[PDB]
Amino acid sequence: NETGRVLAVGDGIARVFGLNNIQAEELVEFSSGVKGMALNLEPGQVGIVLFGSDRLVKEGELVKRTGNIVDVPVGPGLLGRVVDALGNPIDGKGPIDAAGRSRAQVKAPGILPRRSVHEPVQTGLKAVDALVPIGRGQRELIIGDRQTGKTAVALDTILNQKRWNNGSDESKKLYCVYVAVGQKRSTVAQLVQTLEQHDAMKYSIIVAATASEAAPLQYLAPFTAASIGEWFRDNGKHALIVYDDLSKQAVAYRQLSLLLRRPPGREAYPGDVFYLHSRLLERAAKLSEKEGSGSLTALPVIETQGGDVSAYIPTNVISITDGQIFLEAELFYKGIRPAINVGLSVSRVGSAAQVKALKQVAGSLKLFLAQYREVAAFDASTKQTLVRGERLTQLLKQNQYSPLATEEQVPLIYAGVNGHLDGIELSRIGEFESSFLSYLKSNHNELLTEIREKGELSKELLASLKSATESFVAT
Amino acid sequence: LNETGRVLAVGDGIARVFGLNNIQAEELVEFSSGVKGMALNLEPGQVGIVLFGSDRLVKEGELVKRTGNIVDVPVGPGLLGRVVDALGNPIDGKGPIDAAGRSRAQVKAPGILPRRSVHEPVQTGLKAVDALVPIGRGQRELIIGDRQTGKTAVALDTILNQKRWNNGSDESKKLYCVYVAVGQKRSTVAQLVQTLEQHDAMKYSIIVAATASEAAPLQYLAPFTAASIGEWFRDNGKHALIVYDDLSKQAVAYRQLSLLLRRPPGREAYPGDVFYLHSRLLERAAKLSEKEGSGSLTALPVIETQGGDVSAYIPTNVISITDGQIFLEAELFYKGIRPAINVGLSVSRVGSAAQVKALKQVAGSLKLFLAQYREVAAFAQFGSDLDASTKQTLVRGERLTQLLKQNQYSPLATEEQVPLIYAGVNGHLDGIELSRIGEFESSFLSYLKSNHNELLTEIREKGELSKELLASLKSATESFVAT
Amino acid sequence: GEWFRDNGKHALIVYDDLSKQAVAYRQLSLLLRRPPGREAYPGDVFYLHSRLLERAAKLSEKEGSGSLTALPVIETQGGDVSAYIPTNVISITDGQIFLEAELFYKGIRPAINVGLSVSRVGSAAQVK
Amino acid sequence: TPITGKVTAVIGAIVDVHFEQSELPAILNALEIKTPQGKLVLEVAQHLGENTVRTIAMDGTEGLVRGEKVLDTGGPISVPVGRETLGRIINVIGEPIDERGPIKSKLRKPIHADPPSFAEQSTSAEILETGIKVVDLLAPYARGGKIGLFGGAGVGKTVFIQELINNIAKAHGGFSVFTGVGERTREGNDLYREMKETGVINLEGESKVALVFGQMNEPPGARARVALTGLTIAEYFRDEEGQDVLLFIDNIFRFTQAGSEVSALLGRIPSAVGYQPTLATDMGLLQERITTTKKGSVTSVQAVYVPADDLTDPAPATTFAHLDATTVLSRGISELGIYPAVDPLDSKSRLLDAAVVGQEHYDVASKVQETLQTYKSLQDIIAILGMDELSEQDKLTVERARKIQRFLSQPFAVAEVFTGIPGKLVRLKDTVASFKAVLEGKYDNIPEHAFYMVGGIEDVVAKAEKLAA
Amino acid sequence: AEYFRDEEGQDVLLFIDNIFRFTQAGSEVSALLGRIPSAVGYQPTLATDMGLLQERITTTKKGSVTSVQAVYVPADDLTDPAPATTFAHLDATTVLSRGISELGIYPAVDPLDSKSRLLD
Amino acid sequence: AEYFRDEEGQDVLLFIDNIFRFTQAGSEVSALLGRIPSAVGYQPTLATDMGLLQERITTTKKGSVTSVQAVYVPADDLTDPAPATTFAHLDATTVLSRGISELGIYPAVDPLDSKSRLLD
Amino acid sequence: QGYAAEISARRNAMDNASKNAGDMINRYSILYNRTRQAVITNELVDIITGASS
Ligand SMILES: Nc1ncnc2c1ncn2[C@@H]1O[C@H](COP(=O)(O)OP(=O)(O)OP(=O)(O)O)[C@@H](O)[C@H]1O
Ligand SMILES: Nc1ncnc2c1ncn2[C@@H]1O[C@H](COP(=O)(O)OP(=O)(O)OP(=O)(O)O)[C@@H](O)[C@H]1O
Ligand SMILES: Nc1ncnc2c1ncn2[C@@H]1O[C@H](COP(=O)(O)OP(=O)(O)OP(=O)(O)O)[C@@H](O)[C@H]1O
Ligand SMILES: [Mg+2]
Ligand SMILES: [Mg+2]
Ligand SMILES: [Mg+2]
Repeated sequence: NETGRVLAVGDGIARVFGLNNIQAEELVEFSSGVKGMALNLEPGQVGIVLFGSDRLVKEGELVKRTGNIVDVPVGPGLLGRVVDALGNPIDGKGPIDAAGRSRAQVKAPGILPRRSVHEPVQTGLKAVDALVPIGRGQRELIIGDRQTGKTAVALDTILNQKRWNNGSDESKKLYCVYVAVGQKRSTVAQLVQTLEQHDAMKYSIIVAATASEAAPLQYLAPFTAASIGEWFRDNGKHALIVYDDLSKQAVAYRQLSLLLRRPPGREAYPGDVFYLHSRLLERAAKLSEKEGSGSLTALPVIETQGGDVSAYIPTNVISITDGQIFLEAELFYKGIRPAINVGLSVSRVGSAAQVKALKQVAGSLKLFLAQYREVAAFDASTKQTLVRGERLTQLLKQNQYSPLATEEQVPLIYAGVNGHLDGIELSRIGEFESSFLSYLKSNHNELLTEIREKGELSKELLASLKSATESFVAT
Repeated sequence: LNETGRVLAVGDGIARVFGLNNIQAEELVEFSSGVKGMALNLEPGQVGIVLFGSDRLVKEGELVKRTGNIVDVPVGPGLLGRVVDALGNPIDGKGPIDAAGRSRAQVKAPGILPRRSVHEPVQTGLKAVDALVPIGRGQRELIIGDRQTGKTAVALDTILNQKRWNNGSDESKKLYCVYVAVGQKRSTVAQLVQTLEQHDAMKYSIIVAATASEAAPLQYLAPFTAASIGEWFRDNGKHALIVYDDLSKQAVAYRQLSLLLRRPPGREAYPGDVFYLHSRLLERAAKLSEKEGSGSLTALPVIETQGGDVSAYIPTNVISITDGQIFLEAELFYKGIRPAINVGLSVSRVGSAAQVKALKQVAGSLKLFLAQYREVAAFAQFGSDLDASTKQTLVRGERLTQLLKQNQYSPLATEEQVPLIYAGVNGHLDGIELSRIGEFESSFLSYLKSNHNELLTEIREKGELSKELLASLKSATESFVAT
Repeated sequence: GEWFRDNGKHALIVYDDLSKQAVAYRQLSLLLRRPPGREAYPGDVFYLHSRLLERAAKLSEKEGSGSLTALPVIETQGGDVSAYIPTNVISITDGQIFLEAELFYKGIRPAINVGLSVSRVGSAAQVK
Repeated sequence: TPITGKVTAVIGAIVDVHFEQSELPAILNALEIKTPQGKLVLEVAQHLGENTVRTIAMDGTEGLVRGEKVLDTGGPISVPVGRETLGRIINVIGEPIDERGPIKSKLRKPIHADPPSFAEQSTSAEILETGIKVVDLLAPYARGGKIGLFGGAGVGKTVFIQELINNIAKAHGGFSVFTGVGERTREGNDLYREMKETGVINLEGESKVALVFGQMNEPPGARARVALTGLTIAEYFRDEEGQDVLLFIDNIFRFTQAGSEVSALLGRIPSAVGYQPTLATDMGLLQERITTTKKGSVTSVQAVYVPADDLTDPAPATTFAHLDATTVLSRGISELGIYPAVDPLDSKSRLLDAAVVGQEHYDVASKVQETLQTYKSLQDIIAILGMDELSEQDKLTVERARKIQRFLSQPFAVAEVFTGIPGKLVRLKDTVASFKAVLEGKYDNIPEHAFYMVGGIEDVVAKAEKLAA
Repeated sequence: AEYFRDEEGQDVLLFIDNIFRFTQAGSEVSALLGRIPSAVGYQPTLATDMGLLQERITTTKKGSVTSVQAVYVPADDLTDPAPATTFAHLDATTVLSRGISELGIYPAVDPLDSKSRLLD
Repeated sequence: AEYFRDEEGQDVLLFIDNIFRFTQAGSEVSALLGRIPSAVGYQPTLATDMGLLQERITTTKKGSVTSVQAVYVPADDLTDPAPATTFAHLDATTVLSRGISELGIYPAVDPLDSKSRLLD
Repeated sequence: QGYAAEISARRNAMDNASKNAGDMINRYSILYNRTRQAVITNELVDIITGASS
């Protein structure tokens, strides 16, 4: 009664007779040690999706029931090691420790428990920090094309937390989870090497449902990673999760659905796809002090084709997130990196959670840069307006793996906005920036402590920084 | 066993029923819970029955009983001024329907021999259609176009224009009207009936209102029953104009029925017999022989199209079936050409034979002038100092297209259109600044109505021009052009 | 043709026109209710054309000198070289003689487009 | 006793139930399955035969086991109605989620009802002033009418509806209903947060709006019926209370989208591009309910998401027919920085007719559209060959159209953080005067820059003066 | 027509309007019989049925049949399978263009579009 | 190639000409198996087929198998699922051109259209 | 002087015109390719749906 016998298997799908007591989506385990999810019940049979490869099962095999719905181990025991879906350790460092186990598919928190975002996800990228701030608990899409630096935007953000996760208290901490879907395993290896060369691996988790895994593992992995992050959320510690990238998740779900012979929808994607992403991404939130206090924050990645943000999957995902960053390929190969297309890049809540000093100095810089774009497409003052824009577009650039603390961003943005850089040679700007911070580190440093600790410039410090910027310009 | 059945399955307004060994195809049946339905699938072991109502009160194991009589509708003059559902039941609440008789929905269209060719007009009062795209009695003319481009307004103007003759005693010139709203929202029907009543057209209009709240089959039947209504006029020896708004909304309902019936899908997931369907509907338009009273039924099907692409299955079928097309475009609607008719694409196969004869000579080469204008309209943007001849064509063509502007719900008798087209063709308005053209059109008629009444009166009464009448109109236009 | 090829004669074959052959193959496939494919051709039409076309050959003197040469003929709707069946054939063939409606109208007869037509192998065999 | 069945099949949101006795649940009846996570509610959708019924489940169907007992409620899904629903957040199947205690009222009503009889239909031409320049100018709204906002992902629909709320609802005197359907959960929470801060809701006191929500995280079964739940709330105010109802539904596309999600599992042959066979009539049974009867007004605003920005898609194509006015938002305008991104050509309205809006207003709007269409016709030549070649009057028309286009922009209060510019409302007569004056050619001497985002011509001249300084 | 050809030996001039709707009716019947739709919905048998109809029209030793056929061309696309199939079966083709009639030229034969194998 | 890598130890180059027709063969196989075609006709298993083929060629203890893969591009468009799927894995790309050879540059590598993710 | 200036200005202006013409050629090539894939998928799904019952 408890255990069924296989009737058919193929394409990663199986049908099993028996299993009369199985819960929907319960984990079966086959005679060969592969595991599957009971996806499609019917009278007299259970249709099952294999997480492992199709070769691992035969007709006539006898199938066990796990007794639990799809679930993952959770807690800090996972911290600092690589895991495949279903919580399998693959770092070769030994078994996973766990605080508990949680279903992969818990419902996202309802309307009442949530709180509007009011804390910043410290980027480390100047353009992201000033123009499209990201608040803890917000969902911000990163969208782009091949080799246009989509991974870098998230990787700099993950590294930047180094300065706080080592801090004295849990208040500012931000734990990190990175999810690779359908990627080259070599890419995951090298990325883990990058995160271990830096200190980041001491506080981050990697989920690595790479290209060789059968479709259901790629389909399931994001939910499992989210279920890991939700433990941190619900225990009152902030968590950031990244997905490179959800388009390959959509492709995996398309393959899995079509092999189930469900109707192909628009653009050959199954009509259910909207649900797939949404019930994932809604699980990021910030919970009000009434039920703990913490956030799960999400950075999904989408690989466009030819910049077509209007394609089905891009628009579908954009309908769910609270913002978007569109990395223009033309700007990347123009040499303007990280190539944020400021016109289309949007943060729907971050302006209410940006660290106050940076907003204070930025002073509507977003519309100013959109105006610079409008000018650059082609009166003497209209021509002059382009010069400071050129300075700013030179200054926003940043190299990989080298974040700036807010105390460093604020002086530079201030100098750019006030125009004190307009007189400087455009080509020397990269020399200026690295130099100006050095000057701040040597002489004005107390001002750097004030800007960093207080969170706002006082009027006295506004005038003081004007004087300091003009002095360094005089140098 | 044979005269009754039991419901095997129910869903989406379609039921699979056991028994009914004597049932005729398309026969109407009754469910004991009070719902009525129509048989469309016959298989060795079951009958597929689509429902004329909600299935919320049908259940497995319901008894189903035959009725023998196929779908039919009441017909007669009492339907005038009333709004009726797809099966002819009153819905306006004004009272019962004074039916003269009944007729089955599906009916053979008139054969080859009883017919005679079109030789009488249906004066729309829509200046551009009468001048350029004639519509005759017994003709079937498609109105096809994009989302919200005045497709309904064109037909409504055509309907309203008949008030002139319908109020007289000229029985032979009358034209009753039937408007079939299908897939429209119900408040749209309410607004349309109010609009007709405000203009007193309701006296001679019949309205079928199978709006989108109705279960799908009622939309399917809604045109055919309307046709059976109109034919009662035709067979009785009178003239009726049937408008379908719109047959694509109906094709969607038939697609739903066919897919739920599990008939094999065709192109674009439509059933394979769509062309047969619209043929059975539209071939009933005809003008009968003098043997049978020379009455007629005239059809104006309406087809909405997405992005203007006629390549879709339903628009292509209906374009094939009909005698002519009126193409409406958003481009023309926005840049100021209202009713926004694309002249180039709007062929009509009856053509000059349909127009009231006076307008034939007056319009004359109007088609040639507009068609030549369209050729150079794009070239004009080159900025070249084009020759005086092409410049003459370019200066007039736009100024003449301007004369085909018209206000909504304001149809003009041909008595009025003849002076306008005459002036536009003979170029007597060539020197007028463009913005004043709309003034001129307004003022010119008034002038003729004030000072030349005996000429307009002849343009009606004679229905034809002569050298002397043309010369007199020339005198009036030459005088008027100098203010 | 292969009887002449293998027996050491020299043979040429002309296929007017393989597009209709593919159409007949799809008719059989669809009436057999086999899986359809792109452009409603059966998924393995590429195999249909390759199985035939690869029979063109020149045998070695050790095998017995002989040759079969092939001239596939295709009808190109609107000049769309990228159409499915022409695409497969071009992927299989060694080169194209490419006629054009435009050039035939212009009176260039036999109307070969010199720019699009190429002969990869034949340049080694044109008369010395 | 109540009548019991057993589950036999579970697939996603669909469950098949077998009844041993010949007693059978009517279609659309509500079935309850007891589970430790709280009762699961299912809706009967089909009869398959041999006493088997196919139903849609409204929570996650995980944890269900074949053979589980299923209990018939003896009627369709129902929700509480009446004034007591005001100031509350209501789940699709009637339970509150605002954690302010059980809602109790004299009456519930079922989810499903026939739309209003034709004999009770009502019409009126009372133009409704929104305070939005482009809307009031080119596509006015109507009291008691149905209006729809169409747009691709992220073009401004929700911000637009919130601006409409801030302009309209403040002291409407009637009662309002807001229905969230597949929208962001953040959107619902933020709406509730802002409303408690502006007096529309009062935990202590009285309130003017009822909130019904099923957001994008919920399974498709609930996303389908949640719209009908909000509609059932609205209808009671219409027909029993007799007060004009402000109905807001966002996002309504998710309705038919939800249907598609179930369509495959119910076993329908899919329609074109994967939509339901029942698309038309399944839309209708919802949409027809919303019209205003002789008994009382329902003024309704519907948010229409467009997948892939493709208006030829069956969903919006079927949706346009059911509305009296439609404002179309397009991505191209947003990319050019113009907000609130209303397409001034495709936006259309029943009321734009000389008889109801005023002759001067109608003439001004016609000429404005003519100018914009001229620019949109020239833009290809302008792009390729260049603006220099334009004919003198055509060049003037282009320079005028560009001013008008950028003049149709407007900063809403709800976008105050986005733009950094205070939100501003405009009187309608002011809008007519402004665009008339611009088409008289008064202001071609003004730099185009001045027209961008100010509420009215006087503000344009003031900004020009400030710019010149 | 074939009775007059074979038995009477008389030459016959045969007119058909419209063969495109023959193909369309073939599509309808094939779909209704439940065969799988071919490219853009036309019946799989399109080539074989069109051939079966057209080859009967051929001339034999005992008397000729000369035939004039009209095709409706959907959306003016001569490359659509229904009209395109017929090019394999015609000695001469005469493309009419409404654009020529717009220029006031009748019967509006597109002079560059027509083809005739006997122009030799 | 793998046996040379793991059991011998030396590095290896595996030349695959042409990967597009591996994709084509995969599509034919999946169509024949009755797996309903996916976008623009390619088979559902395109992604995991390419993964199973290319995931194996990587560095290990003994050495590595590097692979030059010739890429045909349908319709010369880099967004089509076949080349788009392939490019998800490629490390670097070399572009040859007839024009470069004609200019007298041998071997005729384009120095700018060639791109390498290892230029780091 | 005016003749020479006109000729030079014409040369420059139409070189720029060719620039923008090429830009549109690129964008329309991309849009054509997208429509190609979309059309192929849309047409194929009709065959699949017909065959799948
Ligand atoms: N800040 C930067 N400045 C300059 N170059 C950068 C920067 N960040 C990344 N790059 C370039 O991009 C490479 C990494 O690209 P990345 O992996 O982020 O792109 P991607 O869009 O995620 O690609 P894929 O689709 O392959 O995952 C770096 O090796 C370097 O070549
Ligand atoms: N002659 C005209 N002059 C000005 N405006 C007009 C004219 N005719 C119609 N309109 C306006 O154009 C629109 C036409 O609406 P109508 O309902 O006729 O459209 P339709 O194309 O039939 O749409 P649908 O497919 O939604 O039924 C309305 O705004 C109407 O006011
Ligand atoms: N008038 C406006 N002024 C300023 N910003 C605007 C305006 N309209 C839209 N936006 C910007 O565009 C986005 C609008 O957000 P909103 O939630 O309204 O989007 P939406 O179109 O409803 O999205 P979705 O398709 O996901 O439902 C935000 O970035 C907002 O800043
Ligand atoms: Mg990446
Ligand atoms: Mg209409
Ligand atoms: Mg929204």
